[PDB]
Parts: sequence; structure tokens; C-alpha cells
Amino acid sequence: KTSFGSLKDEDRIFTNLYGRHDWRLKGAQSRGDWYKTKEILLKGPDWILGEVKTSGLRGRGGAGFPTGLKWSFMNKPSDGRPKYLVVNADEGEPGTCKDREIIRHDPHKLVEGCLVGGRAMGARAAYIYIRGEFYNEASNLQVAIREAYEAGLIGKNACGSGYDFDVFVVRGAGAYICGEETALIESIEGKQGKPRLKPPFPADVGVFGCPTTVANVETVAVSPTICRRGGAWFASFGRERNSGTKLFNISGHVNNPCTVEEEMSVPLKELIEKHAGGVTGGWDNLLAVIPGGSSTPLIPKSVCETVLMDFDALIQAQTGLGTAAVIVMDRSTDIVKAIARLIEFYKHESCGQCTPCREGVDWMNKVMARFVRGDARPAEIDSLWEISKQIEGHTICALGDGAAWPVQGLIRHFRPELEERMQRFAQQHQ
Amino acid sequence: KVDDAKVSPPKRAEMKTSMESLIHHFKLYTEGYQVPPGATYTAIEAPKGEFGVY
Amino acid sequence: ALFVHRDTPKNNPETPFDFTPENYKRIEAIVKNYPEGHKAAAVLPVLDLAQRQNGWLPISAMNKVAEILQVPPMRVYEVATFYTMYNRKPVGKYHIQVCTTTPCMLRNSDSILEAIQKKLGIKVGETTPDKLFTLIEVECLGACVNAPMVQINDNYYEDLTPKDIEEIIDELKAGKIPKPGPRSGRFSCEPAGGLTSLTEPPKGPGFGVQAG
Amino acid sequence: PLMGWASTADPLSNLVLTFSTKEDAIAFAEKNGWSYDVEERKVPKPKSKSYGANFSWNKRTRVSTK
Amino acid sequence: NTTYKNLQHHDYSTYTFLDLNLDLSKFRMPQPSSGRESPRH
Amino acid sequence: SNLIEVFVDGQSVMVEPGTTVLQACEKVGMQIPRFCYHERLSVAGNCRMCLVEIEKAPKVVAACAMPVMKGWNILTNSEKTKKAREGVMEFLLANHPLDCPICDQGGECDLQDQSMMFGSDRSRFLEGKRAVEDKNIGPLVKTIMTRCIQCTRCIRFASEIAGVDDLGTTGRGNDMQVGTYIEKMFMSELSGNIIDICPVGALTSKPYAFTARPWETRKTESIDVMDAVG
Amino acid sequence: RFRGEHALRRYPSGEERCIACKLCEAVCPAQAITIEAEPRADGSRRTTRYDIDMTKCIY
Ligand SMILES: Cc1cc2nc3c(=O)[nH]c(=O)nc-3n(C[C@H](O)[C@H](O)[C@H](O)COP(=O)(O)O)c2cc1C
Ligand code: SF4
Ligand code: SF4
Ligand code: SF4
Ligand code: SF4
Ligand code: SF4
Ligand code: FES
Ligand code: FES
Repeated sequence: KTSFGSLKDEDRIFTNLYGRHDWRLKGAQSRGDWYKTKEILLKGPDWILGEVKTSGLRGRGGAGFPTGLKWSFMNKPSDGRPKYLVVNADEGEPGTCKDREIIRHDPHKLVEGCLVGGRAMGARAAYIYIRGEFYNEASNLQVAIREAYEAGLIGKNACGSGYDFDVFVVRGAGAYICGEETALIESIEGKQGKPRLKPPFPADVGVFGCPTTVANVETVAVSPTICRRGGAWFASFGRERNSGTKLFNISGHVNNPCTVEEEMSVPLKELIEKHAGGVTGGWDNLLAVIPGGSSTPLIPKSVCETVLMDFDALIQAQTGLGTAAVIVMDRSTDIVKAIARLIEFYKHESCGQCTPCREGVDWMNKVMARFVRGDARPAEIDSLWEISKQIEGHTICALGDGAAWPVQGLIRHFRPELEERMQRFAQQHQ
Repeated sequence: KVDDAKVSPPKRAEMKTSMESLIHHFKLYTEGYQVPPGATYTAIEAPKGEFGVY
Repeated sequence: ALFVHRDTPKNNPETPFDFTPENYKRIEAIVKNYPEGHKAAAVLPVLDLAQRQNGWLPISAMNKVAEILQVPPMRVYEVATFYTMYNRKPVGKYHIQVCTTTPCMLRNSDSILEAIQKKLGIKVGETTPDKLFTLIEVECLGACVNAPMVQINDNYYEDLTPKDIEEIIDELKAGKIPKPGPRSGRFSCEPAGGLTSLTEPPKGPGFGVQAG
Repeated sequence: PLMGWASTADPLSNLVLTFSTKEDAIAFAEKNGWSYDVEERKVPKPKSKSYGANFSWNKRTRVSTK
Repeated sequence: NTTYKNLQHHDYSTYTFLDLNLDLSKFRMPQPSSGRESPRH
Repeated sequence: SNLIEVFVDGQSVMVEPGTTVLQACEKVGMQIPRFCYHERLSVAGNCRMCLVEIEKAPKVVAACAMPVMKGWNILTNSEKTKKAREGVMEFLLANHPLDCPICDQGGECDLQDQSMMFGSDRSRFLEGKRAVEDKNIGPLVKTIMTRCIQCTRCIRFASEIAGVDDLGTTGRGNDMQVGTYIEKMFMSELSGNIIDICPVGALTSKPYAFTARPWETRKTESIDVMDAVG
Repeated sequence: RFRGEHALRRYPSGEERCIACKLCEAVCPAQAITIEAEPRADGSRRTTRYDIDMTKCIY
């Protein structure tokens, strides 16, 4: 086994992070896209399902379900209705920075991923839902799909076999919950973006009631290299319940905020210090750490100096995991105002099916505005703990969960600073 | 009074500035509070004597 | 934020709205994509085409899209009021969006709001007393690994400073549209020191693959 | 005429009894003498609804708004 | 090799997305019908 | 032969296949308090009041649209069931204003009955409480959209039985106005059947509006005229 | 805190304070209150007739 590992090159799954040697179908053919994929896709979808369930791929995008079991849910037999693959390329979660750079720098590997994913479950076509804020990269992806079709390579007679497979690009119109799993499915139908109830599962009812599925761009792009590359060599990184090269990226208070592709098991302290400049003012100056992006509670310093970057380790630390905000925030800034701005973000971006998320994000935003002013009593802050215990599990989607957790984390860790805030305003009044 | 706004009415301050207090005021005076089914008897020591109510 | 129509002419159909048959060729492409039986699904890209063909969309455009896609208009009004791209208020040519939620405010977004404020003159949310400078502050755009960022029409501006902001202001007043890339070095998302990321050019079809 | 009230010469017009079955109702109505009508009970019919049926493919049962 | 090889997106106008999808309409497998032509036919 | 076992508090009963929890609970004698569901309307999961606890699972699931899988045991009288009902009754009365005098639905508001029998006694959320400007559907329908609990019952009714498609949701977050975007006087047949759909006093009768109040009005059986059906 | 005359009040420099919300007829334990309500030419809800039987009023 390994002693928790570190960074090492040629363990990188996908290359061309930024500014690399070229981009074209010829550049993808030189880097290693469109290599012998007829041999792979002319073998059988259950072979790719066995390959993925061998790989132990953890489903990215902060949900937590494994990819192979979800795709095995998709292996219902052949009925009289078509089947779709929906590649979600959204970046909500302020921080996210996940696949903007990826879809600007390597779309042909994404086409590889959606083609292998469609073959692996008998899909008929794929819709790529790009975020509407990304018009230039939607044009670049259109150029890549144009060249892929122009090689006569997907569509009718895709890679020799008589297998029809198309890809479409649908822009968003500016939203947050279109990143979510089923409001996507209704917004592709042209209806206003609103999720469905989960116990009718998307594996049976999808785009107007066709069995489709939704996959995230990291999982899609990493999927065909599992086929063309080593069986469970990908699984040889970090742990065995969860493994892979994930995009651990820092946007916050560092020098050169940026992206790295690393192993799943890694010390977060040595990640932050030894891959993005350093923490501005040294390690001792920083206030706190958030992993996850925005649906994840905060971590203080003494905890994060022992944290390895695994899903099970962060659930043991009672957090989740996400993309590109695995960051610190420094001491001189107000974490009160930071989390209050996060809750204002959630109020400006949430749909309104569920009564409790609407009303709860309303209370939490007005109460955090009062706490930024510092104008309550401590009974109010324990009532805020109570309401954030009331929301979680009572919503359709998990934006209510992602709104309820940072309030919980703030009350878990920075109790006395809020108490001092309220005391300062009491002496200001008196 | 009791710590229950389903039997005793809420007082004026929370009545004029709440929502649920106005709801419980309104339905408490119109409908009447519900009383669970059963037969009871009790008696106090009134100055006449064993004043019973059934 | 004004979710009721309230006719008040310069609105109130019929205000003359009309396409080009080349746009009808685009709509043929868009409803050539979707499966037949669901002509009612192209509302979002057709309505975005209406926004790009008339920079703020009127309600006559909404009735005309409802006439084409044979849906009742109330669903079109739902879609046009739900999302954020569709600006029902009349706006100018250039639309400045200071993107500011969590990392952007944490890296001094207020410098940029105050710079655009006391250079342009008008306040946030509202607009200039001419065209082409509707300023609003907006939620996260995605590219968080760079500065509190600036979206103009289909263009991003990253890794900021007030002086290149002043260059953007004067060159938009004149008519020079600058580069889409970031500023102050590191032309993309970079660790902007000395490549702690990958250095060797990858091989591809010349090393070991697994049976394919 | 003095107040606009509703004076009624109807002593029995404000009695209403609550029973548990129709047979005891008929038995009491014949026991206590007067005539009676039986408006029979009409319970709500059970139906079958599902959200997966609300999102069908070719079938027209479609909410088209949510 | 540190020369930025994109910014071929420097020249994209407001309509190149829809024009590109318009030029990419043919050689497409026929996108089937299903029952009625609409939920209200 | 299409008879599925559920245990409502330990009592077994046999259920049709592909039906909800709520139909089974109405079959055995219970009622779960419910808002956005209605038995002549298609099922939506908006109101989040139909909640109940299913044993051997952490998540409290909805029961207006859970199809009955095999062998349930339903906790309608557990602790967190009543705690979730208390929480949602606290949320629905947050943004609902102080109009219970001048409402038209004193005795017949759903919120008042379910707030007494299922919700808390004391309120919270000292500040806030948004307000919505009203619309004018027509001379028959008085409309005070501040009382609208955003339940989406009138919209499904219009779009599935009236078919007029004039009532939709517009907006996001807290600010979701239900109705017509374009000030069009929604007038059609069955427009009178929407003052009884709306469970709160948001949509009320205009020619009745301020004349009585339901406990004084005694009820009397009758048969319609002027139509062939009655 | 005596109980006498049965007066009504009105707003400061304003109109009547009642609404005809019928709570007092619902709670009058001899039902001496009688309220018949109509709205006037404004739109705000008001009354037509508001009666106390001083015989049946038990104070
Ligand atoms: C609040 C919320 C926000 C989400 N945002 C995104 C997003 O921006 N992009 C995305 O691809 N998926 C997003 N998702 C969906 C998850 O990534 C989920 O994993 C996805 O449905 C399937 O991804 P998987 O292939 O990793 O299973 C979001 C989900 C939730 C609950
Ligand atoms: S929790 Fe809020 S954002 Fe999520 S589905 Fe419910 S109403 Fe929409
Ligand atoms: S609809 Fe509103 S104002 Fe009317 S009784 Fe109900 S809670 Fe009170
Ligand atoms: S007006 Fe009434 S029925 Fe319609 S959404 Fe509001 S509360 Fe529901
Ligand atoms: S009807 Fe009676 S209880 Fe109601 S406001 Fe008027 S006087 Fe008061
Ligand atoms: S009897 Fe007199 S004091 Fe008592 S409620 Fe009636 S009017 Fe008021
Ligand atoms: S918050 Fe400004 S880019 Fe994400
Ligand atoms: S009844 Fe409203 S959510 Fe099930």
C-alpha cells in the first residue's frame, strides 16, 4: 500500500490543463484521444460497467453516490422508448472553477466520455447542458463537435459500427439549480427550472419520461480513460472506497490561486502551502478552512492540520467535498460577513417549490443581517441552530441542505466571536 | 396563566405582534378549545358543602 | 424587481417587433434538434435568440415566440421572468456585471464597485443617463480562481486592477474592445510562478494502454 | 319590524341529532313517531394518482407547468 | 512550450453559436416522433 | 394478486399497487394534514406538509407522492413526525400576514385549523414578513395575493381543467407572484370554481366578500337548477 | 376596570374602529350582539347594523 502519497506526474489522468501544446482533433490525436475506441466500444456495455465497478470511481460533483452503481441502475432492458445521456457542465457553488478550464482546454476527451457513456448504457443521444454564462466556451465546444462530426466519426456509422449517436449543446439561461439533477431535466424540456420528487427516480422517468441519466463532466471525462488505460491503476491512488485524481484547487487568500490534479488522499495543509504560493502572512495568520465549495461547513485551524482530503475523512470531520474552494480565509476578514454573503447568494438563487427552503433561507438571511449588525440575544443564535436543524431533510433538493450546513458549522466553531460581536453592539447602544 | 396558547388565550402584546397568537386568539374565541372525550366528576369544598360537578 | 407588466407605451403590443428569415433559418435548426412531439421545448434558445436580436426583449417578442412555438403565452412569461439573462427593462449596448459573492468579496470587490461608481457616475442597479453602461452587481459567474470579476457582453475580465479598469472604461467609451483574457500576467488559470503542474509533453499512443 | 331580527314560530327547527348508523336512525324515527326521509350516504370514490403518471411520454396526462 | 494556443475564440461574434449549430444540422439521425405532435395536438 | 402489506402503527392493511401512502392512511382512518394535494387535481409535492416517518430509514419522506412499496410500517405518531409538522407550520405562518379579522375565511381557513391542531403556540421571526401587491382577475374574484401561501393549487386546476393557461408562477426565492403577468382579466367558465380551490383567503368571492362568516350561516341541502345536470 | 355603558371607539382624527369581524357575536354568551355587515363606497369592510340587547347583556 501507500503512506498516504503525494503528487507525481504521469499519474495525471487528463493532460492539457492550461496553455498546452495545441488544441484540435490533431492535438487530441497526438495527446491520446480517439485512440482505438472502436476496439473498446465494439466489445459490450457490460464490459464497461464491470470496468467502472472495478475502478471504484467515486461520483464527483459532491453528491457521493458511486458512478458504477448509478449506471447499473440505468441498465434496464430494451423497451419501446429511447434513452438519453445528459452531461451537466454547470459551475454553481461559488468557488467551483471545475470544468470551465477543462471544457475550454479539452473537449475531445469530453466527446470520448459521452460516447463511451452512451455506448455503456445503450443511449441514443446526449445533451450537454452548458451554463449560459459560458458563451465563448460553448462556441469552442461547438467547434470541437463540428470537427468530430466532420471526421465522419460520430453520428451515423459511429466508429465503424452501425450505432447512431448524436451530441447537442443546450445553453442555460442563468440559474443555480440547473446544476441539480432533475431541475435540469425539466429545464431541458423548456419548462421553468424546478426539480421533481425523488421517489420517482430519473432512471425510469427523465426527458419527458424517457429513461435518461445525468453525469458530471469530471466523471464523464475520466470515464473512457478507465477503458483505454489500466484496470484499477486508477484505483491505486489513496483509498479503496474512494479514489481518483480530483481537481483540488484554491481560490481565496493565497499566492497564485490555481488548480492542481492530485490524489484523493493528501494532507490539506501541505496541499495549500506547497501547491498554491503560500497563505498570505504564513500559516499561522489564517482564520479558517472551507472545503467543499459552498455546501460544506467550515473547519478551524487545529482540525485542518490533521485532515486528509478523503470523503470518509471529511464525513468523520462532518463535512462533504467539492471543487476549487478548498481554501482558507484569513484572520483580518469577517467570516460573519463571508457566510452572510453566502446566505444572500442562496436567497438570490433558489427556486420556490418547497415552502421550507424559501422561508428558511429568508429567516437565515435576515437573522445573519441582524448578527452582522450584532443586534440579538444568544437565545436567537441557538434558535438559529434549531431552524438549521429543522430544514435539512425537509426539502426536495439539497440546496436547503447546503444552506443549512454553513450556519451549523459557524455555530459549531465560532460561537464566542459572535458573542463578542453582540456584546460590542450592546456597549455601542449603551 | 398556563404555558399553552391552545387553552389560555394569548395576551395583548403577542396578540397584536405575532401571527400564531392572532390565529389562536381567533379560533379560541370562535370555535372553543377541544376537550377529549370522557366522563369526569369532581367536587370542591364550597361553604355549603361537597359541591360536585359531573 | 418589477414583475408586473403595466402597459405604459414604448411597450404594450402591438409595439412593432419583427425578425429576419435568416433567424427563421436558425429556428429551423433549433427545432430540428429536439424530438418531434416536443416543439414546445425550444423556448429557452429561441427566447435567447430574441434577446440577442433585440437587446432587451419586448413583450411583442414574447407573443411572437408564443405564436411560433404554439404554446400559450403564460409559459413564455414564466420562462422569461424566471431566469437572469432576460432583461425585460430596456438596457444599453454594454452591460457591466461586477461579479461578487464569496471569493470576489473576500478579495476586495468593493474596490471595483467604487471604481466603476465614481468613474461612470451612476449608482449600482440603475443605469447611466445614456446607453451602453447598465451596471449591476451579480452573483457568481464561475471563474473564481481569479479576481472579483467583470462581465461585459459575452466577455470576462479577470485578475484585475483599477488602472486596467480605467483602460477598459476609456476604451469602451471610444470603441476599442480589449482581449477576453485576464490581466497582470498568467494568461489563463495558472499557478503563476514556475509550473508546479505538468512539465513533460505527454506521449499518448506510444506508451502502455490496456487492451485498446 | 322593530329590529330586523328573525322571529320564528318554529320550536323544532333548531334540533339536530348525531347518530352512528342508519338503522338506529330509522328505528328512532319510527319509535318517536314522526316521518322521515333517508338521503343515502355518498362516500368519496377512491382513485389512482402518481407523479410518474404525471410525467408520461406519449400520453396526454401532463401538467405542462411544473 | 509556454505559448498560449487558444484565443482562437477572440473573434467570435454574437451569432456564431447559432450559425455554427445551423451549419451543423445535416447528417443527423432523424430525431424521432412520438405519438401526437404535441401534448395538445 | 396486487395486495400489498402496510402496517399503519402495527395494524396491517392491504393496498392497491402503485398508490400513495395517503390513500392508505385515508383507507384505515387517519388523515395526514395536507395542502397542495387535492383529489381532483394532479399530484404536486409543493406544500411539504404530507410528511410522515417510515421506519428503518433516516430521511422523512413525503406521502402525497410516495408509491407504496412492499411491507411498510408508518409512524404517524412518532416524535420527529410531529416535530417536522411543527417546523413546517412555523414556516408557513412566517410570511402570512395579520388579516384574520378582515379575511373572508374566518372559520374555513386551512391554516388556522391546522395551526391549532398540528403546529406551535408561540411564533418566532421577529422581523421581516414580505408583502405582495394584489392583482385584479376580474369583477367576480377578489384577489389579495398577500395571503397567498404559494401553494400552486389554482395553477394546476386552471391548466388541467380550465385549460386557459393564465395562472403561472413568476419569480424566484421569496418573491414568487402567482397569477397573470400581463394584467389580463382572466374571465372564463368555471372561474367561480376557483374561489373554492384556493385553500386560504387569497382568492375569494367578490359578490359575497364582506357579508357573512361561515359559522353563522347554517347549511341547507339543495339541488341546482338552470343546468341539465343539477 | 368597570363594565358599564357599551361604547364604541374610533381612530385618532379618523373613522370607526370596528371591522365587523363577528367575534363579539360569536362570544356573546347570551347572543345579544347582532352584526349585519356591508362594505361602503370605498372598499374597506364595514357594517350595516350593530345591536346589543341591554336586557340580555350580562356584562
Ligand atoms: C445544490 C446542488 C448543486 C449542484 N451543482 C452542480 C453543478 O454546478 N454542476 C454539476 O455538474 N452538478 C451539480 N450538481 C449535481 C451533482 O454534481 C450530482 O453529482 C449530479 O447530479 C451527478 O453527478 P455524478 O456523475 O458525480 O453522480 C449539484 C447538485 C446539488 C444538490
Ligand atoms: S429546496 Fe428550494 S431550491 Fe430546492 S427544490 Fe425546494 S424550493 Fe427549489
Ligand atoms: S387566509 Fe390568512 S388572513 Fe385568512 S384566515 Fe387564513 S391565515 Fe388568516
Ligand atoms: S392563490 Fe390560493 S390556490 Fe393559488 S397558489 Fe396562492 S394559495 Fe394556492
Ligand atoms: S365585530 Fe365585534 S369583536 Fe369584531 S371588531 Fe367589531 S366590535 Fe370588535
Ligand atoms: S353579554 Fe354583554 S359583556 Fe357579555 S359578550 Fe355580550 S355584549 Fe359583551
Ligand atoms: S463569485 Fe465572482 S466568480 Fe464566483
Ligand atoms: S401533499 Fe403537499 S407535499 Fe405531499
